[PDB]
Amino acid sequence: VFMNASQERTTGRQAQISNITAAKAVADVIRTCLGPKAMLKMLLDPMGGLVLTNDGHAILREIDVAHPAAKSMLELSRTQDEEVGDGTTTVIILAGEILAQCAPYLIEKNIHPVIIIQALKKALTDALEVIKQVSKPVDVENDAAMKKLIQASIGTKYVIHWSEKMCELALDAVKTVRKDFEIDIKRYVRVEKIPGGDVLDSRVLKGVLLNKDVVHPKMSRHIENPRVVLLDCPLEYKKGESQTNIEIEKEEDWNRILQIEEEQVQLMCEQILAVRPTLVITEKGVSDLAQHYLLKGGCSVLRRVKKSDNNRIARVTGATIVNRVEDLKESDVGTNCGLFKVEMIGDEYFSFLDNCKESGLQKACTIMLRGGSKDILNEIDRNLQDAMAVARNVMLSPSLSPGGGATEMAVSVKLAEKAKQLEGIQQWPYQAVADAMECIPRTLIQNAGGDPIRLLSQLRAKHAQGNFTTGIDGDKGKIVDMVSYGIWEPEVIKQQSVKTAIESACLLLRVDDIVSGVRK
Amino acid sequence: MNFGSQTPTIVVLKEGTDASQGKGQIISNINACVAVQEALKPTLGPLGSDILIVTSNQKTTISNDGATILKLLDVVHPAAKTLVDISRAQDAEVGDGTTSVTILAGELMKEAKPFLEEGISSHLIMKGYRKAVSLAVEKINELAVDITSEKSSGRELLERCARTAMSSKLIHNNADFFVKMCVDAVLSLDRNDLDDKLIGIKKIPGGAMEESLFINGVAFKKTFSYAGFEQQPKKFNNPKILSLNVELELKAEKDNAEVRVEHVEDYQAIVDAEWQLIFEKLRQVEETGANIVLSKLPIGDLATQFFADRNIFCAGRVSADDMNRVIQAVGGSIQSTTSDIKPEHLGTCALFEEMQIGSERYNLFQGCPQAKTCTLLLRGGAEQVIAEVERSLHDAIMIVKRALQNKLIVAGGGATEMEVSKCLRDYSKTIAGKQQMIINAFAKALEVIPRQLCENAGFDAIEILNKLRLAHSKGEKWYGVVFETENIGDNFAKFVWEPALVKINALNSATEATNLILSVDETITNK
Amino acid sequence: MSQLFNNSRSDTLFLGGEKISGDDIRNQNVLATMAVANVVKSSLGPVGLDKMLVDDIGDFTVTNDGATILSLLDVQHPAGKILVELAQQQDREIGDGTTSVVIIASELLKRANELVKNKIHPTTIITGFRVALREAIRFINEVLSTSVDTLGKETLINIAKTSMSSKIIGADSDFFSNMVVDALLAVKTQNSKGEIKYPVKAVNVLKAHGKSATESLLVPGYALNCTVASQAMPKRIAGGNVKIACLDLNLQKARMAMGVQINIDDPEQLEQIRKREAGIVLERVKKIIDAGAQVVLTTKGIDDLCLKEFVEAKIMGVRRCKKEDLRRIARATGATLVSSMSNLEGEETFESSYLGLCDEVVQAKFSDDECILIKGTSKHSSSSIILRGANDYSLDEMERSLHDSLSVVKRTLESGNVVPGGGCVEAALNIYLDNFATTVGSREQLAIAEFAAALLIIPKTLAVNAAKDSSELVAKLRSYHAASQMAKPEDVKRRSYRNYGLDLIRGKIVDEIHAGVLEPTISKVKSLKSALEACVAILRIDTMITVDPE
Amino acid sequence: ILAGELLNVSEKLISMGLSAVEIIQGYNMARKFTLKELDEMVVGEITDKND
Repeated sequence: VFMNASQERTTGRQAQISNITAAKAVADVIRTCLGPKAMLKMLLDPMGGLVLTNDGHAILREIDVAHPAAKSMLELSRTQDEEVGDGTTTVIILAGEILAQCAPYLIEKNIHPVIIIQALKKALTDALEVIKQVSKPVDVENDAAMKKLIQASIGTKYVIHWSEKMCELALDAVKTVRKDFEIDIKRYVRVEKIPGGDVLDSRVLKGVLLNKDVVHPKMSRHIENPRVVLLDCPLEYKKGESQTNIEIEKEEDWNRILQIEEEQVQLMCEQILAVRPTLVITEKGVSDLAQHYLLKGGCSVLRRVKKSDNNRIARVTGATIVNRVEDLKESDVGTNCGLFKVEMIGDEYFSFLDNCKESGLQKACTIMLRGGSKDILNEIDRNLQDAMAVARNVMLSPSLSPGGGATEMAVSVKLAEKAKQLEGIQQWPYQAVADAMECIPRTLIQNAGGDPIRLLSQLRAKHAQGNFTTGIDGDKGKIVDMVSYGIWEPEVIKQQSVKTAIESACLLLRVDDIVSGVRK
Repeated sequence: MNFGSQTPTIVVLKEGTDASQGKGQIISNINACVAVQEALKPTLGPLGSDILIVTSNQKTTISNDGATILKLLDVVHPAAKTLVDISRAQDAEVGDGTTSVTILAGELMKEAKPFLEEGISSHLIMKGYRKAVSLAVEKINELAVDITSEKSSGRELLERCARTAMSSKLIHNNADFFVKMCVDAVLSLDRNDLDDKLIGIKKIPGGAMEESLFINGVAFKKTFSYAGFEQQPKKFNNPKILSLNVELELKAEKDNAEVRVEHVEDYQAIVDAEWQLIFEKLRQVEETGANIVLSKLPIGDLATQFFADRNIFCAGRVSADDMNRVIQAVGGSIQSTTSDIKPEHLGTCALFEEMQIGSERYNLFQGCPQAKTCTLLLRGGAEQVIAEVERSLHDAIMIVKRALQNKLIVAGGGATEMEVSKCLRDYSKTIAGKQQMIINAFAKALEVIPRQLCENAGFDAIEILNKLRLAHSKGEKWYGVVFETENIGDNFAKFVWEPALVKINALNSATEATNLILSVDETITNK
Repeated sequence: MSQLFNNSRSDTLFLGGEKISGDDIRNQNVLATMAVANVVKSSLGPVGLDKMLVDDIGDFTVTNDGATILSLLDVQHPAGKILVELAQQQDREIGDGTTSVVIIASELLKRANELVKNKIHPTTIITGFRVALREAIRFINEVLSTSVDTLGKETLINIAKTSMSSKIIGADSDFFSNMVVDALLAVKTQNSKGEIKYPVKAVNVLKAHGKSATESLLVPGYALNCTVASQAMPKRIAGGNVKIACLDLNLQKARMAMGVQINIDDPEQLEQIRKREAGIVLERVKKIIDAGAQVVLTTKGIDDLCLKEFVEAKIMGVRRCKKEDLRRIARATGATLVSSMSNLEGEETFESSYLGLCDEVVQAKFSDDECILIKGTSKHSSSSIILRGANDYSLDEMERSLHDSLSVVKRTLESGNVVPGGGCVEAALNIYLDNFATTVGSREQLAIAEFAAALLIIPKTLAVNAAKDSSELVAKLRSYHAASQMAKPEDVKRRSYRNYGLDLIRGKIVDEIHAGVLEPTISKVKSLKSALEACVAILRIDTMITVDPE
Repeated sequence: ILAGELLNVSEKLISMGLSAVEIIQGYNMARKFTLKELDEMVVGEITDKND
């Protein structure tokens, strides 16, 4: 034997065929996950939980697929999520069909892959210009226009029944995080969920929702104007970096050691009372001795807080995190807090911090959600992340692309016209791209129960004469225009679907041989 | 809709079937033929070395030629079986150069290795070999000179051709006495009908090789020698040889015959009746005057007891292949009916003597000028030397066997392969195409036979080939390597000659064996 | 090609594995050579295709570089490790010709092994290779072409596109050509009293998957990958002359030296000693904030104790980063890297000369990753390249694709003489060595003639991966190069040929000057020298001895 | 070879939503037209079958 090698080596054309067949099976599972009528997929993790969703991102993430080429399709799920967050299912279905539809050849024609790759680069450039021409800009300051835009990703989810309520939650969440260009991030958006309740009763409340009850019974649970001060240091006695190792010669010295520990903590409490804060938040644990001197002055003590929540509290009340108690000043004390209350729920306590709402740092807010169970909460949270991500594209890119499969079909018509004018050796790889673009609107027909032969035939004919907004209706499975359909999708979602799918197909076409289990 | 649980995919081919396609499969098929060729490379040439092979039965067999070497080992890989078929086809048709055919068939695959690594598919490579093999055969017929043009003797023609096949064997030093045997063996056979079963050699353990003898008679050895033996004289003057296909026995191989006798007096008659039936056939043999009785089937005791008083020798249980060899030299043919035996069916000879060699007694027919058959009794220290000399004389008789049918003088010892290769290079210069590199590689592949001649001799093969191409520039023929004088020169003055069927069949078998494997790009093996 | 194994002799005994001698060793050396050779044959040339390797944990690696492929293959054969370490030596020194040196050295072993059976001695075979190599280098100096009458950077742009071929960036090589040339010219420095040298890896490679590869932005300055310590710090610095502080001193609560044991007889001293532990660190950060430093770089993590003053002073905090990355930041901005803060006097102080200067310091978020973009450096210019792709596995290939392009351009500006690529030199060295050795002849003529045909494996392999006819292209390369070797340097015509050929895209013979494919002369030299030592070391081995491990 | 390619060209037909019921009727009507056009293309009609 030699090294680590051989076993069964797959060489020749069958190595590329195995890469096309394996990658095609990835899009066949979520093939029914596209469209408003899309079904659901239940996943079983080794940890013992349950994941039920129609989003191809969460489906392909938990599923363990062992194969050199098929794993490359799994990585494309996080490409659409992390960059945008909407269209993860469309990219996998498109990239899965491109590899099969754009390169069936080399089984028959024996065309070299790089020759096909050179045609895919020119097809990607022309596909972007077609999308830019069919995209009509929309005003970002219109509240009525943003509601119908958020419902685009909602129409394919289960929250479409609440879509009238859901657009109210997504619009106020993105507008609050938006800072004046207009760069926002979801790290400050809270995913915290409330088990049980009515979905209509769920609302976005400014501030941070804490799960911890007040420490002492005499702590006021109702405050008109709370004043919040953040402390990273614990209120307990700090032992120090080096051991003290006090040598006690006389019996009076040992009692002074325990007496200073009470006075040393008291010294840190007197410096806090200078700004007389109504609510004191400590990142680490707190001693039961320090809470008394804080209660006498009106301060409130809370349980230890994680570092993630300390950043959101500082944004709501405008407070500045102060580690050193001696350096605490009135300038870093948070103000303009609307209400402080605690409501009783059987699972855990909940503490509410309301903002007075009236440029500066971006405000933070939490999204309260009332579901029917624990798993329903995780499904709507994934629906909100997909719906709120749509509002981020229109603000940075005011351009608005056609939805409902009209973007992919509009490109397929333009590629077929330029395929005969190009001629050359690249005409076959260039024309084959139009066949892979029409598979996405074809999926909408298969899920609706219509005839894709007669509908797609009239769709291409009415696309040239009628308008570029003609598309497939999800519910009725008929031929309608996106102008009267009332729902549109941003261009960033369509651009990421075309670019990621084509750039990933060129990677699998360059594979020659496959060797497994070389070493670790 | 599914039956239950999960359904795994069904593999097209049966589980355990090895199947691989592409250019990597042909390279694996060529390397299988080259690995087999590596064992037969040092065997080529008069200085070649023998190969010792032990099978799974621990049966020792030593053979220099590549025909028997490939028969001992069990070949598995399919492409390696192609070199075995050309070795057995060359052995049965001619029998000479069975090793050189494998060397040429494997060298063509070796020269095709750099062509397959290029963009040239194997279909265009076979076209160059099929075109070059047609011109190479026509060159041999043009270099053949008729022996009757010089009006030489026919006996000396077969002697020089027989000494060529004696090379690379153990006979090369002893060829003085041994060549004078096989040459006289083919002259006894009819020129119209030549048979390899009549020249069959018996294996006699012990003795010396130079102590062998050649007599136009035959030897049927012995089996039992029933009661009455060793009294009869083993030396006859002019005996009458008689052969019988009928078995002489008393109720032995005959089917069971139920005998029912209802009388006591009639029972005495049937007892003496069997004595009269057996002695009736024995009495009819004495009336013919036959001094030698032979039979294929065993001989009864009462038979030999009857001929014991008459000195007539009788030996049964002789194989059918030996009896068919006896009936040719004895004139008339076996009569299985004792009453139908006629005087003209009996044989004769000038002298008959039975002598014992190697603790075994053999009846030797002597003094038969009209005998059309022959026998060969070989001896030796080892029992493997006997099997080697027997196969050495077997391929040597095939030289003078094929020479009587067609008489053609063809050069040997690397002289023919170098002359044909240069004629192909001059023809390849006018091709101006893909076949130009293939014919030049085909002509270079024919040089492999002179390679092992110099490599096994200790001299460098680079300097010899350089002297050849400079010498072959001017018109020359029979020019080749000479081992005795250590200098390369004309082989026509060396008198070493070879038949034309060796070189013609070697080129056609090597091309046929090469184009067969190169045309297979995928190998499928089930089970 | 080895069958029946070998018969173990009882008269010859050695501890460990058996000893194999004779032609079986050289047959296994070529067999082990062709094993690693066939892997890089399909990956060579723009029409070539790379291979995939599984790490057994589910992760794979897709790269066209022959060095990484052979590095991931652990060869148990003793002579097989030479070709593996040959690829790691090729990209480390020259940085190009990694796939070619493996294929050239493989053909040298295949042809020489066939010559050993010809009875010519290996040292005579080695002598034939070294004498032919000495004259081959002299022919390389004759075909050198100095760049002249060229417009702008087109000389370096066309050469950089050659290394970009055969890799995923080859289709985008038109856009990536201007990014690589401008990257090495910004890091241009001076050393050896006037000699121009360039740093290796100085250009930062950031991996953010999204949008398209053609939209990758070239930052006019260095970029560092790190996350901000406190999210309350500003991510954008407005105004020019931004001061950057490069420091190796972390700000944290620290324990006193282990050789010190604190023993106190009074409880009253516990307040001042515990407070002074944090107060010693305050003296170092206080003088830095008063200097007006906008950005403070730190090699080690910083606790939240000292991050409070950075928020009030609007100073951006930094945590653990690569040590080699902070060196080029201080050199570009003018700052001086301080391993330990001290002055010649026994008193601590901070000088304004340790602060850098630039136009602005901004933190841009690419996908979910955040990185700092430093643009408009003062003292020395810098550059960075952010690679974008569909998945992280394509970005791993683009990194080695970009690193190989930086090594080719680096060797281009060191020697102005360049040679045409695309199998032009390998076809020219064949005919030059055919007329060679004809005067000496004798025995060495055969060993030298095989060395000329050994270089033909490179142009013939390129035509196989293109699914075209190789014999048609090889016959043309031998037609133009052969007749022009005897040309006399007047009446022109003649040598105007033989300078071009073997175009894999169109399958026709076209001029490489108008095509743009070129290769530095440094990549051609030292490639045959390293391939020769790999061939000489393996060919000289008659017997391999393996000892069983204890 | 012909029967294998008829299944390969049907890869696009089924992908477009064409049921296998109408596919059978497509090859049956095309096979009848193929056999009828083969007679007019024969220039090699020979009555000998002897020499």
